[PDB]
Amino acid sequence: DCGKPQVEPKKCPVVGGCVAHPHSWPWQVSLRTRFGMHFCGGTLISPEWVLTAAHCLEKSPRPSSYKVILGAHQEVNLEPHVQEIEVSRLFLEPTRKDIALLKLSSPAVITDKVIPACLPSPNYVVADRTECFITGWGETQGTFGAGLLKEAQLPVIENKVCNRYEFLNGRVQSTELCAGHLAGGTDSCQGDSGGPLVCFEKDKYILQGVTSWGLGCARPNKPGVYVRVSRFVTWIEGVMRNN
Amino acid sequence: RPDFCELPADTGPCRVRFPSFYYNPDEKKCLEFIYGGCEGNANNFITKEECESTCA
Repeated sequence: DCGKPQVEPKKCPVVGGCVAHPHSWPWQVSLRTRFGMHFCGGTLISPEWVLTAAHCLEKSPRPSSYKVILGAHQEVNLEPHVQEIEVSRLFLEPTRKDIALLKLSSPAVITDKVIPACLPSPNYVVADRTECFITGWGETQGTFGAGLLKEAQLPVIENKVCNRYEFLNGRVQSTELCAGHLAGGTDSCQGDSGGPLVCFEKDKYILQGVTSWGLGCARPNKPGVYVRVSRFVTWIEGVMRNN
Repeated sequence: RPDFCELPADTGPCRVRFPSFYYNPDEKKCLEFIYGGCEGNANNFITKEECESTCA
């Protein structure tokens, strides 16, 4: 069962937020160099597939230069039970959006610490003010949790409001969604890119966004912008089945 | 030393964690900073040497 963690996640009402319960976000991926330094997030959407942001794969198109870490809670001191899998293939989204697919060199083992997430409906729009979850080992900016998997419960901000002058001022596209508290203090940051923005829908977690950008981290009136996944579902399906 | 060596460190709007280097005039040193992955400026180097050989 995808989108259903065997360790019940904390609800926290990454800069700010809270350190997550270990293995409560089983689909969280730490994307790495061959050296082994964390520089990006990723989302296990199926045993052989990880969804991430295209900016993470900027420097080299070499899939072997990328490493997928699964079942982790610590960014550096990896748990002994962790899964380290190389990437077999990269798939950049054709209209050049900040979303990309990593095919794993070998399929991940689905355990209670490594479970994939669910894909949304094509063209689905998460309603305004929906409370979603952001996870990752990004910058904390003087906030606690440095080096551990952090989470944040953030409300979805609809693009009509998000593109208001007071906020992002026409920067945000149709294929993007905004999220965060307008008072600031809690947000995704550099190191969280490619990370999952999951929404608890039916009775499970559903991947609705990919950590892309923001004008600074955790700033007032500066919500985070995420790749609207529901716009690329059909593309993702066809990549997984034909490749 | 080219002009952009005097420009400040621009992480950018993105939210990759590319550790990089920028030249710091007021300190006359090449310091570490996080590059976000998109946009920014030429005061952005991958090695400490590349910064030094260019702006120091």
